[PDB]
Amino acid sequence: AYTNSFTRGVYYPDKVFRSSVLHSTQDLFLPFFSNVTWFHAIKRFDNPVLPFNDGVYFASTEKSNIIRGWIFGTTLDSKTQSLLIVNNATNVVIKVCEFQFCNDPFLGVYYHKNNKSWMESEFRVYSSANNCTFEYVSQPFLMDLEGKQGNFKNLREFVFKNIDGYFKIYSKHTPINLVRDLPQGFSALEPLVDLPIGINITRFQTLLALSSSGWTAGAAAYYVGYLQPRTFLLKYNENGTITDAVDCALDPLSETKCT
Amino acid sequence: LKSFTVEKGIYQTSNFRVQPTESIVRFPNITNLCPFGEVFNATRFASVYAWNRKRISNCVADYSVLYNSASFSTFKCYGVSPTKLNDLCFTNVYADSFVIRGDEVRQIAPGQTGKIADYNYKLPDDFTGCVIAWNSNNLDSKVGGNYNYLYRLFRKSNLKPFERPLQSYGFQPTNGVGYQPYRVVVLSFELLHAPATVCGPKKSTNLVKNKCVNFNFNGLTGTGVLTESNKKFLPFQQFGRDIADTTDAVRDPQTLEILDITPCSFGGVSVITPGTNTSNQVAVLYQGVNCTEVPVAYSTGSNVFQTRAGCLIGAEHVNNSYECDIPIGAGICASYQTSQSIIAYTMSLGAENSVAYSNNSIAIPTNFTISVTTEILPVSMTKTSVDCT
Amino acid sequence: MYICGDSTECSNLLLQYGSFCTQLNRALTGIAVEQDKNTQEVFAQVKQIYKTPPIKDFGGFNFSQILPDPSKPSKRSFIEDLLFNKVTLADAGFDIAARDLICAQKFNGLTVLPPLLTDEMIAQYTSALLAGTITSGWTFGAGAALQIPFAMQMAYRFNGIGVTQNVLYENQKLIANQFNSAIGKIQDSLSSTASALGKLQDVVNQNAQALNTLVKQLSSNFGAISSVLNDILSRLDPPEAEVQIDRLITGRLQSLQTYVTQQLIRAAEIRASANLAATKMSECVLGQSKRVDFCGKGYHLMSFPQSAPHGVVFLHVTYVPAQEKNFTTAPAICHDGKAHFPREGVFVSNGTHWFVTQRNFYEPQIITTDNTFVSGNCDV
Amino acid sequence: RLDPPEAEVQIDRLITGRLQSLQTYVTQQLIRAAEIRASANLAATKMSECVLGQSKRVDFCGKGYHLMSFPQSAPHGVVFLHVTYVPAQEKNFTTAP
Amino acid sequence: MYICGDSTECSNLLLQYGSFCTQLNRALTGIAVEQDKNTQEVFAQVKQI
Ligand SMILES: *[C@@H]1O[C@H](CO)[C@@H](O[C@@H]2O[C@H](CO)[C@@H](O[C@@H]3O[C@H](CO[C@H]4O[C@H](CO)[C@@H](O)[C@H](O)[C@@H]4O)[C@@H](O)[C@H](O[C@H]4O[C@H](CO)[C@@H](O)[C@H](O)[C@@H]4O)[C@@H]3O)[C@H](O)[C@H]2NC(C)=O)[C@H](O)[C@H]1NC(C)=O
Ligand SMILES: *[C@@H]1O[C@H](CO)[C@@H](O[C@@H]2O[C@H](CO)[C@@H](O[C@@H]3O[C@H](CO)[C@@H](O)[C@H](O[C@H]4O[C@H](CO)[C@@H](O)[C@H](O)[C@@H]4O)[C@@H]3O)[C@H](O)[C@H]2NC(C)=O)[C@H](O)[C@H]1NC(C)=O
Ligand SMILES: *[C@@H]1O[C@H](CO)[C@@H](O[C@@H]2O[C@H](CO)[C@@H](O[C@@H]3O[C@H](CO[C@H]4O[C@H](CO)[C@@H](O)[C@H](O)[C@@H]4O)[C@@H](O)[C@H](O)[C@@H]3O)[C@H](O)[C@H]2NC(C)=O)[C@H](O)[C@H]1NC(C)=O
Ligand SMILES: *[C@@H]1O[C@H](CO[C@@H]2O[C@@H](C)[C@@H](O)[C@@H](O)[C@@H]2O)[C@@H](O[C@@H]2O[C@H](CO)[C@@H](O[C@@H]3O[C@H](CO)[C@@H](O)[C@H](O)[C@@H]3O)[C@H](O)[C@H]2NC(C)=O)[C@H](O)[C@H]1NC(C)=O
Ligand SMILES: *[C@@H]1O[C@H](CO)[C@@H](O[C@@H]2O[C@H](CO)[C@@H](O[C@@H]3O[C@H](CO)[C@@H](O)[C@H](O)[C@@H]3O)[C@H](O)[C@H]2NC(C)=O)[C@H](O)[C@H]1NC(C)=O
Ligand SMILES: *[C@@H]1O[C@H](CO)[C@@H](O[C@@H]2O[C@H](CO)[C@@H](O[C@@H]3O[C@H](CO)[C@@H](O)[C@H](O)[C@@H]3O)[C@H](O)[C@H]2NC(C)=O)[C@H](O)[C@H]1NC(C)=O
Ligand SMILES: *[C@@H]1O[C@H](CO)[C@@H](O[C@@H]2O[C@H](CO)[C@@H](O[C@@H]3O[C@H](CO)[C@@H](O)[C@H](O)[C@@H]3O)[C@H](O)[C@H]2NC(C)=O)[C@H](O)[C@H]1NC(C)=O
Ligand SMILES: *[C@@H]1O[C@H](CO)[C@@H](O[C@@H]2O[C@H](CO)[C@@H](O)[C@H](O)[C@H]2NC(C)=O)[C@H](O)[C@H]1NC(C)=O
Ligand SMILES: *[C@@H]1O[C@H](CO)[C@@H](O[C@@H]2O[C@H](CO)[C@@H](O)[C@H](O)[C@H]2NC(C)=O)[C@H](O)[C@H]1NC(C)=O
Ligand SMILES: *[C@@H]1O[C@H](CO)[C@@H](O[C@@H]2O[C@H](CO)[C@@H](O)[C@H](O)[C@H]2NC(C)=O)[C@H](O)[C@H]1NC(C)=O
Ligand SMILES: *[C@@H]1O[C@H](CO)[C@@H](O[C@@H]2O[C@H](CO)[C@@H](O)[C@H](O)[C@H]2NC(C)=O)[C@H](O)[C@H]1NC(C)=O
Ligand SMILES: *[C@@H]1O[C@H](CO)[C@@H](O)[C@H](O)[C@H]1NC(C)=O
Ligand SMILES: *[C@@H]1O[C@H](CO)[C@@H](O)[C@H](O)[C@H]1NC(C)=O
Ligand SMILES: *[C@@H]1O[C@H](CO)[C@@H](O)[C@H](O)[C@H]1NC(C)=O
Ligand SMILES: *[C@@H]1O[C@H](CO)[C@@H](O)[C@H](O)[C@H]1NC(C)=O
Ligand SMILES: *[C@@H]1O[C@H](CO)[C@@H](O)[C@H](O)[C@H]1NC(C)=O
Ligand SMILES: *[C@@H]1O[C@H](CO)[C@@H](O)[C@H](O)[C@H]1NC(C)=O
Repeated sequence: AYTNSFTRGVYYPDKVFRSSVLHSTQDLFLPFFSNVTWFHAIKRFDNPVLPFNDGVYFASTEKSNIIRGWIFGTTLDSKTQSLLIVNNATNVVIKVCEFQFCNDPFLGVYYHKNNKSWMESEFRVYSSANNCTFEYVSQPFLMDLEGKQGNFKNLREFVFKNIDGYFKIYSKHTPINLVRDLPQGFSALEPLVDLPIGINITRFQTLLALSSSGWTAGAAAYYVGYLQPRTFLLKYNENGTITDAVDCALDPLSETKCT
Repeated sequence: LKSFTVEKGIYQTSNFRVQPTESIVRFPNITNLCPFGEVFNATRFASVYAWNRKRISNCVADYSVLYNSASFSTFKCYGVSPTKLNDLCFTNVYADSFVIRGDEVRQIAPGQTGKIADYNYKLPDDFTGCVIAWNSNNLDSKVGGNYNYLYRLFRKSNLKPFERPLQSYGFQPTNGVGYQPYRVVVLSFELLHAPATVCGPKKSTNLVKNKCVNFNFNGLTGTGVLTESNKKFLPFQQFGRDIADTTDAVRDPQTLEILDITPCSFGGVSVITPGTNTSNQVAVLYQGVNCTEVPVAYSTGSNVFQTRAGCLIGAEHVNNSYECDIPIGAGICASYQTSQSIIAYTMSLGAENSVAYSNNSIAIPTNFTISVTTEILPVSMTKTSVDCT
Repeated sequence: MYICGDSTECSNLLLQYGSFCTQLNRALTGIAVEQDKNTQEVFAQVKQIYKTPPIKDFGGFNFSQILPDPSKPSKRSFIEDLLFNKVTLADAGFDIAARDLICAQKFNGLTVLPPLLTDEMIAQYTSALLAGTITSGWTFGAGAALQIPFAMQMAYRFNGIGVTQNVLYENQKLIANQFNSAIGKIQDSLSSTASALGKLQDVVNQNAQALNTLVKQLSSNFGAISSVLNDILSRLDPPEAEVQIDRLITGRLQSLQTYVTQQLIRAAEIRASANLAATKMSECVLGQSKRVDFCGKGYHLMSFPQSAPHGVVFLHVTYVPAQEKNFTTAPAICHDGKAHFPREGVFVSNGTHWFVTQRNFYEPQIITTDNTFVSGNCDV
Repeated sequence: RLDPPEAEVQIDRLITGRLQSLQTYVTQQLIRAAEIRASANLAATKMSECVLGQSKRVDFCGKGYHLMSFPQSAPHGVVFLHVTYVPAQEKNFTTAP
Repeated sequence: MYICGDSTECSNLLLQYGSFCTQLNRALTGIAVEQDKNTQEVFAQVKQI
């Protein structure tokens, strides 16, 4: 479905502090009120290889890290170095290496569905690490992955960008109140990681950790929006936190505000 | 003024600026160190023709502990220098460690005779990678002789340079110079493969405050006075910019704290003088400057007056009131009066008068005077034609 | 400092151009002296500092809202305080400065010289002018201030606009009430609205924006590899570093010249406005003007000055006719074959009888030989 | 000193500098001429209203009540001798409307 | 448009010069507005035809 965002996709364009300033920036941003694709995080496995057109806005309402990690590259077949963000409870395993990719790389666990237990039929998430050039492992932290159905409080908004051989990951954890499609709200994304990989990313792919007779499809989804070079007017409050933004080419009123 | 006689008035002169007292450089501590210790302390290197290759990247290629150490015997950089190694950045460095007969060290030289050179490891004419070569006689010498380092490199099939003599009897402690085994490690680095990620260690200096200094924070160079700031940066933010897009706050990399940056005090210098034949005495005004900073750059003073327009030197502060003679600013004027000296005062707007106003009282003149006054008005200025060509 | 902040090489390169800095500094100094002269000419028009008497028995007229208030630390009137509060700066203090002028402009060799006359002295001038007016009419502008009752002064003004003084002396209470109500309305309007001081606010905003643009121009490459002189010097060697620094020098010199030219034109505009303000002060506050629409709409009676940040405010008091009748009128009158013309007035008739009345206020009177003069005969 | 092909760079630098100097001079002269034209218009108005007649405008034709003005030529300007009437000795009484 | 009429490369090069174009546009707009202001001041003096 062609869902429409409202004001999401705003991230701090740099590491400069500004107080009560209406700064204007010309940078890769997600246009306001643009269609973003909505997928089913599930016989029916939604896990295609989507293009990486100079940036991606990845959002999801999953819990307990249903979507483990991502794949970035141009070939994604170990012939050229590919960047891997496979991540689970412990921590990320950021690994830019020519890792062999199976055509069906998902854990595939039917856990706590019919007889309340965690089982593992296959472990084909990793095929082989034929060669590598650089790897990095972060500290074994522990996010709030505990089972709490309740109402979703994890909108894992992410922005992936790669410019000048630098791969920048912006992200922010925004708790939400409505389990329906993306609720309206404003929240800027802080810088999370910067990597001097200098690799070359034309396609990307997500990684999932989840026979077909009477299968109860899981409840989860992820949105994939695309960045574009645009001019924005960012409002910094007295504390240096971006409180509001204006898209300088959305409509004539926004253009006047920017001017 | 390009004149030997200066008319009465106040004249601009050379600007005054507080020169920085010292230079302060701050950088994050050097934690990511390359595994040079492991590379040069390995128990045993690989074969000459099967030299091991270890990729070193994302670290600081510090050489203080390497060069200052006396353990090494021979070390020459044919493309770089240790002095400029510290302030040079590289993309990736590969360490190639192998043990060779002391004689083969000569063959290691680039473009040198001997087919063993290109059979094991050829050095091209443009190899800037540094080479470490240090004696390891005891380590690589066996009681009966280490025959593993065989030197039969005369294979019938020819091996081209960078395609990808059995004169040794035994490595023994009694072997003479040129025959003892030598540990050779090669620091071979490449460029134009990824953003630079290896760089030499960067020194840091102590932190100073409330002094005009030349600060260098993470490559941000500026001059100013660093002060403790009550601002609150976000964890990821480093700098602080004002509305005019100028740096005004900075976060110290070593200690996470916010320091305000204030430009070093500066301002024009004006000389208040009466006419040259009235007197040769003068006073100096430092426009928009504290009177406590002036002697930094008449230093003694003995007559200082902190006015809203700046510190005034050489003028006595009198606290009567007269008509303005030489304007200074903020209602302060200077004049030459009785011995004679320059006096600074708050100018009087005029004699105070209280009209005897009433109900039913009127004032009527009795005897006029005829007054003639002169008014001058420019009407034109000299014509001027300029031949552009 | 602005072009080559802390760079010996850049300073040496600028020495090639040479005297441009001297020219720009001369222009700016001339502008500053012109500003001081403008303020002096506008306000310093009293040879003595007159002060109102302790007893404010001005024939029933109220001037409390415009006279100084000794209680406040700044001896400004109520309306002066209102104007000062209404006008607000944009960047920072020029002012209430107690230290360095406190602007980012300081970072790049930009300074603001304080005005020669402080707001206290400007308020003193305004108070002197107003007291002289309300206590001596227009005489203080021509010579020694001669006191006169305010009712008599207003009668003189009424005679000036062509209305007989008996009108004032018989409607004094009504006129005083109307003046007080108008002053109160002025105060309320100034307190409520915010666009009244658009001219002064625009002047301040223009100055602030010009300085902000001048400072922002330091971040442009102008074709150089970088906008940071230290970065250029560190990253390049003498020759190409000099080339890039020359590019930056040219760009910043052009920016400075543009700013100075804009300032010169703006100073010309402000000088024209200040000359107009000085003329208005002299011709309205210090006297009564017959020029139409000069000292406000209607027949001018008197004006009161009130200082405002970087400008002046005139409270023009004017007389406006209110309720008109028609009457039938004739140019002259025939009595005994002789034509009688009004001395000062016009002949009118309510429908049955003829009277002669002044031309600005219906005061019918019997046509007598005193009100008219004879000239010629009837048939002409 | 230099050959045609390389002297052009130096000639271009000199031309740019001197052209900028000329432009600055002409702009300054234009502004100064505007100021002088304003002053000349004021002088013409003063002549017409003070010499050719008696002015009721206050402080226009000198301080005090204007009587008459006399013009005098001066280098690149004019000088007005404003003759004015100034009451001097005030003897003051009790008044009634 | 005047300097770099329909040329992306020239426009990008011109962007390096700062706010010169903005200043010129502001000056011309101010002149244009004050023309109408002058006409209004000279003529529209009576608000009753
Ligand atoms: C235009 O203006 C003229 C004014 O002359 C009007 O003419 C009339 O004039 C007489 C006085 O000359 C006015 O009425 C007179 O009143 C006397 C007593 O009445 C009192 O109340 C009236 C109210 O207005 C007062 O004006 C007046 O002074 C008194 O206080 C009477 O005694 C008068 O008698 C008349 O005749 C005798 C004998 O001839 C004379 O001796 C008197 O002087 C007087 O002329 C007289 O009645 C009268 O009010 C006036 N008329 C009006 C409408 O006001 C014109 O009438 C007027 N025309 C129009 C269209 O408005
Ligand atoms: C000539 O013009 C003047 C000014 O317009 C005019 O003076 C006043 O006109 C009003 C209305 O005709 C007269 O009536 C009074 O007005 C005042 C307010 O101005 C009121 O306070 C008076 O009190 C009554 O009305 C009030 C209404 O608010 C009530 O609150 C109060 O309780 C009373 O009922 C009354 O209305 C006013 O007297 C004159 N004042 C003067 C002349 O001083 C004048 O009438 C016009 N005509 C002439 C001079 O012929
Ligand atoms: C002349 O004009 C002045 C301004 O209109 C008058 O001064 C004050 O103006 C305000 C607003 O119109 C009046 O309304 C309020 O009054 C209360 C309390 O009354 C005060 O004033 C009365 C006299 O009017 C006085 O007797 C009391 O003791 C109070 O001092 C105030 O709290 C408000 O702030 C506001 O002022 C005032 O009443 C009025 N008077 C004073 C003293 O402020 C002034 O009255 C007019 N008359 C004269 C001779 O100047
Ligand atoms: C007006 O004449 C007065 C003096 O004469 C008196 O006041 C006139 C207004 C008329 O009403 C005359 O009939 C009457 O006799 C002069 O003004 C007065 O002068 C002094 C200041 O010079 C005022 O204060 C006095 O100052 C002297 C000198 O210091 C003291 O010794 C006194 O004790 C007193 O404080 C005085 O109040 C003032 N008014 C009166 C009634 O005296 C004035 O010079 C003259 N001319 C004008 C234009 O007003
Ligand atoms: C961010 O901006 C806000 C305002 O825009 C700043 O105001 C401060 O916000 C905090 C919120 O916690 C206030 O906390 C106070 O806590 C005490 C108890 O400790 C409580 O009793 C008060 O009622 C209040 O909630 C704080 O008072 C408030 N004011 C100030 C001067 O701080 C906030 O400081 C800014 N944060 C940063 C890091 O700049
Ligand atoms: C680089 O390492 C140095 C270590 O000195 C850091 O400088 C700071 O200096 C203090 C010494 O006083 C270090 O110990 C500290 O002592 C104070 C006082 O007892 C104590 O309150 C602190 O908790 C701390 O133990 C301090 O560790 C050190 N600060 C940091 C962040 O390391 C310097 O800041 C470091 N710079 C980096 C890591 O970028
Ligand atoms: C009205 O005011 C004028 C002043 O502007 C008076 O002018 C008078 O001019 C004559 C001639 O110069 C003066 O006479 C002189 O008197 C001195 C006194 O010592 C004497 O020494 C001289 O030889 C000569 O005679 C006269 O003083 C002067 N009067 C005044 C008051 O200054 C004019 O007299 C005044 N007339 C009236 C009625 O006030
Ligand atoms: C979740 O990720 C962590 C690391 O982020 C995993 O830890 C692994 O530890 C071994 C060495 O002990 C490394 O070789 C691996 O690269 C790490 N990553 C993976 C995917 O194994 C951890 O095993 C992962 N899963 C769990 C249950 O801990
Ligand atoms: C690894 O090699 C280094 C030699 O550089 C040893 O560390 C020290 O290096 C400095 C050079 O500045 C010498 O002054 C010290 O004597 C060295 N320490 C020693 C010999 O103990 C380091 O010890 C070696 N590690 C090993 C052999 O395990
Ligand atoms: C101003 O005019 C006169 C002069 O003061 C005043 O008339 C008398 O003045 C004395 C003292 O000021 C009072 O005690 C009397 O009451 C006044 N006589 C009266 C009212 O008849 C007058 O009060 C003041 N105001 C005016 C005349 O309107
Ligand atoms: C020049 O420096 C002195 C420092 O003493 C300023 O005087 C005050 O100093 C105290 C601290 O001892 C501060 O708390 C005050 O804020 C200072 N007053 C200020 C900043 O106005 C002195 O004022 C300074 N003078 C100028 C012209 O800057
Ligand atoms: C996305 O496309 C669908 C169908 O054309 C439409 O409903 C929707 O308006 C589009 N989203 C936006 C932001 O225009
Ligand atoms: C019973 O156990 C596992 C969970 O451990 C579950 O995935 C499975 O679906 C259940 N059995 C069947 C036939 O589904
Ligand atoms: C990198 O990957 C493949 C793995 O088989 C192989 O070419 C070799 O191990 C490596 N080649 C390089 C770094 O050129
Ligand atoms: C993309 O990958 C690498 C650099 O990261 C580059 O060498 C390669 O040529 C690129 N391939 C393209 C642009 O087709
Ligand atoms: C210089 O000489 C003149 C003539 O004596 C004298 O009036 C004056 O005191 C002196 N002027 C100055 C400005 O010193
Ligand atoms: C004017 O008043 C004071 C009072 O002591 C006097 O000493 C001095 O001359 C003036 N004040 C100063 C700082 O000179």
